[PDB]
Amino acid sequence: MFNAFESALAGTLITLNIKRKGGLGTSPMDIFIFNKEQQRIQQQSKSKQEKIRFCY
Amino acid sequence: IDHWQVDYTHYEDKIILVWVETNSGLIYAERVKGETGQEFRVQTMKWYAMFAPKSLQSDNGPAFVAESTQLLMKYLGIEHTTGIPWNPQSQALVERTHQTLKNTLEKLIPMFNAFESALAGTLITLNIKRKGGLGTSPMDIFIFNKEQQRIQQQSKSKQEKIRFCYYRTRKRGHPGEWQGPTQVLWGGDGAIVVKDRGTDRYLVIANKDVKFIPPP
Amino acid sequence: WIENIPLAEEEHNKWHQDAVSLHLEFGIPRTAAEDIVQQCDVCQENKIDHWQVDYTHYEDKIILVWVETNSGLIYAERVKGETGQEFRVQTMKWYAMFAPKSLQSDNGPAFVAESTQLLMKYLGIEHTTGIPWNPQSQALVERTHQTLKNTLEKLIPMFNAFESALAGTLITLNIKRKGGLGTSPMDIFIFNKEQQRIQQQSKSKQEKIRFCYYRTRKRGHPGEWQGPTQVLWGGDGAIVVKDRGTDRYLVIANKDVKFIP
Amino acid sequence: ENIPLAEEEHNKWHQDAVSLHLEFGIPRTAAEDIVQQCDVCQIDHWQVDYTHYEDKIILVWVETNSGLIYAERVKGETGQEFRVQTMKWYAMFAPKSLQSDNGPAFVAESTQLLMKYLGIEHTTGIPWNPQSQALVERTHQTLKNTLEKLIPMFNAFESALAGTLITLNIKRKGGLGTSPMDIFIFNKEQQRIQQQSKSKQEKIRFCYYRTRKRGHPGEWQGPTQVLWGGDGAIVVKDRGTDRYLVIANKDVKFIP
Amino acid sequence: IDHWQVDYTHYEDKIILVWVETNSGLIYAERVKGETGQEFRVQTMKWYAMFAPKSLQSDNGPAFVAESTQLLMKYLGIEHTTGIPWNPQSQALVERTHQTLKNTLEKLIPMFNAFESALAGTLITLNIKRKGGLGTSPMDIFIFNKEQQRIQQQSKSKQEKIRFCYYRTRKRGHPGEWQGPTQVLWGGDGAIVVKDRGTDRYLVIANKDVKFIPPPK
Amino acid sequence: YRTRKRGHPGEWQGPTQVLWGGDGAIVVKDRGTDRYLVIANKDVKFI
DNA sequence: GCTGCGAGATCCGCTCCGGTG
DNA sequence: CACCGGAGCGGATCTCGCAGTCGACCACCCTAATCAAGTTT
DNA sequence: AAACTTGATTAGGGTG
DNA sequence: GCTGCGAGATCCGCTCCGGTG
Repeated sequence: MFNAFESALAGTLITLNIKRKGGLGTSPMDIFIFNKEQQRIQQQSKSKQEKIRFCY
Repeated sequence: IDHWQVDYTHYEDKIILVWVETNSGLIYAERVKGETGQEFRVQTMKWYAMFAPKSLQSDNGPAFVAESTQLLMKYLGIEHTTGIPWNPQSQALVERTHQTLKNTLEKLIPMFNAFESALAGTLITLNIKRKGGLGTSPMDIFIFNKEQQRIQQQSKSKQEKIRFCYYRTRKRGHPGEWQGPTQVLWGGDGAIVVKDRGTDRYLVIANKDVKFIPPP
Repeated sequence: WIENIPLAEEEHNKWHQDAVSLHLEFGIPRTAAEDIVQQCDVCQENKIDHWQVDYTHYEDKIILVWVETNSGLIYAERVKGETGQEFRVQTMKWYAMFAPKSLQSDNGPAFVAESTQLLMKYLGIEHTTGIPWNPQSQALVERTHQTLKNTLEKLIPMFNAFESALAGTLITLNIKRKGGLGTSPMDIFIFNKEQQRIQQQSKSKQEKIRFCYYRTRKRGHPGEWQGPTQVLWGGDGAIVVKDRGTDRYLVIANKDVKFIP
Repeated sequence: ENIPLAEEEHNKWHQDAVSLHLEFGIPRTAAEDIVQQCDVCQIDHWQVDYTHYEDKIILVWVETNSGLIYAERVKGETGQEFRVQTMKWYAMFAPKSLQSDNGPAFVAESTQLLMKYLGIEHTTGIPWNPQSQALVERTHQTLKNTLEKLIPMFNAFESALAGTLITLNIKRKGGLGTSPMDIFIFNKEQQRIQQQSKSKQEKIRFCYYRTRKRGHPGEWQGPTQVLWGGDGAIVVKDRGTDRYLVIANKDVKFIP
Repeated sequence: IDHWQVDYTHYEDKIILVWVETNSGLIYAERVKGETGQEFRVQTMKWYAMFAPKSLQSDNGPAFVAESTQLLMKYLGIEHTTGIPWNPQSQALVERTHQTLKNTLEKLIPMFNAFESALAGTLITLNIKRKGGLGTSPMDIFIFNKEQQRIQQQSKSKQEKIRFCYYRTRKRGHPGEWQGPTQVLWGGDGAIVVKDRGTDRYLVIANKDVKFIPPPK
Repeated sequence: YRTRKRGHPGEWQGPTQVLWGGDGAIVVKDRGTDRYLVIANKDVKFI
């Protein structure tokens, strides 16, 4: 479909990093990027204020 | 936090609109030509630009209970409580804040050509140079509180998600085929928690075997 | 944040950012970061609470526009004239609102008026008058005034009082207006000051200079004492010091320090 | 839905679709649709330039909004090289839209066609917008300045290129410790979410609508368009108020 | 304990390698042919035979800071601390050690044929015959310190319960927050013993700024 | 035992009880303040 | 008119017997 | 007297061999030995 | 008369 | 100082809707 093997490489790349979507109909790209949002330090660091108890 | 109170005060024939924060005790003041509604509309616009109020107390005086004042507190979106201020916890701080206000005005005003420079001086002394407890000043308390608000906000916004991975836990031996979807109860370093649906059983799950997901 | 600091200069000598990005990433005190930039020749080879104030005429109303150089946070108030003394009043009140460290401005009269400079001294501010040469700040400030007059032009019909609508643009731009993940320049500033506080309670011991002798360990084997050098950032159980050899901040546990009183 | 309440606010104060998204947590394509539709004020959106550094033709990409960037070193500014470049460029992203200028490889028909194969907005024209153009210039100047720092540190040029890229994309930060990458990731989050939640579902539909007075159903009103169909609700402009409204689907009659 | 300090000293063209125990005040010394690393390695092998060092101070001199001297300290598993001598706590002891030493040498060296005999004499006077307090010698203080460092003393402590505590710190009387919780390191009277997590420092806490934490039930 | 001020030695103090030994330093009561202290092993003389 | 099954080592569950407050 | 632990047996699970029997070639990274030229005693 | 020392360039072994 | 899960065809366990003695 392409002039370029490597544009076709782009095409495969595109598709499976995106266009392949499954389960809930989501790419990997969804999940990476989502998790980068969930990999955030600040909300992640903000939670320190919440109480600790110990326990036995 | 960001709960304030207004009172008009007269320091030597100069009307001074006295904004008083209830928790931090950080104060604001500006010289006033008259106690009319419209002038207070300008002052609480500028003030709402400088301070980011949630909420307010005051007396029932005309400017506050004035219609377009109230409408403007809604248009700016503040909770405005007019009424006979009844609260000793507030009115003690309001009263002493006025007392120390005219106290330190009477200190600094000789030192300054303009009086607004002087009252600005008093704002500096109380907001900033005044230090108590372990040595924090009011503006430090206030800035800390404003920050604490947004801390609550972001912390919520990550609480809101409730993500679910797929995992591979136990079942006979070694590593099984993928499992779940079950939500992230808790994040670890290199692991998390889940529930095991079949056994209803929470599990300590190393991220070696965890795939992370939006439930939707 | 002893550990972060050497590591942060180490990142910077590599990657050459703002002192900002290091402060924010590495969670250090920022003025160490600013020191790294000043101690990074490269970012000195290529070049908080710092402001610039420019009078601006909108509709024959002199508007004294303070522009914070980092956050993009801004103040302004209608001023009667460009007089020195009225500006002295405005910077006294405004210095009561903010905690400005430093300032830029042009050579216009009120700024170069002598008692204004004596007053910026009286409050302990670094005031720099000069033809502002920096596109970093001047793009921000030019853009600031364009957006200012444009948004005034939006808001002033909605309010009787032009002062109320001036407060309007202050509201929309410093509060309502945001960026990125929700950054209003106000909240940026609030962060800057709150993070200035916690260093600031460390700063009281820092402003007084200490020197120390210091050493490091190899497989735990302590090397000889090194220094005398300044005690750069006091930590809990340690400090920071610079290696005179590598030109690098370094953590030294208090056991491996002798403070020089 | 926050989207019509945000609209109620923008009709008052008239902020940036940036700050409407940010304030209200609405979509930015929603927020952009507001600012486009608000007569007072009347993403995935980029720009390219070629440029030479040390006789190295280097493709550029600069996002218009997060500001975040991509580039690649290039042999020549010709169409086909670029065509593969934008294949991959597209491939690293989910680009909606673009600006560029009228240059040949940009305006090139197979390349433009190729946008249409991608189904994407291409705009060539003398780029007029100082919003963009300053940022573009800052990018080039900052960038080659950062090369001038970094490239001696590298065996490879394009390694060093990756270095400058990292600096600007990532290691540099602004705001709260926001590199443009932080920004972009956040943008794509709620934008892909609104996009998936809204765009593919249904388009160009009208309805009759009512509002409840103490729960008492109003008359059936409109016909007007369904602007954003929600989960259990929609978004509609009441024509008289010039204001958008959340309407529950039970108070909707969808006009086929 | 077993924290020692060395300084070479010349007494009448005789190098004397003077070991100084930083607590008991006990010493070892010997006439030395040279300040060389190698001779010192031999001296500290003999001395590690006559004593059981954990740890050491000395100056930065060539013998000490020498590589194989350091490797010898580690070969014996001793903590070797080299430095610009900066302490008046121990350098008081070492200063009056060498002053008193040369004093006593100057007393005894006529009384014996050999300077090694008389030097040993000085060691006898100052380690053994020198007595203080209730009449304890510094050598007695050393043996006592060594005798009390026993791991059967570790055993009893291992047998015991531990209880835990929150704690806070007063600044100008302004109490800090409750912290930790932490072990009670030791029960005191009106206080206890704990460590700071943050500064990694043994601290005393007044029992009011202690909250004794309840055990399980 | 004895204490430091800017590193500079105080005089020897006590005798006071040997109460809790730690690693590198111990516990005594300050009889002066009726409060316990901690003293580097090099800063102690046991009896 | 032709088609993948069995051997090796783990892992969990069920049954019988014994110990604990 | 119910719950838990130890030893033995049964059911379930993951990987690989029988498909003949195994070895050359290209390219990159890491480790090691010798000639021409230059020093001394 | 003897020795001792250094820069490049080829022989083996482990990964695609 | 490290670990076989993933793409590709088939099929049973269920529900929602329609027809009718």
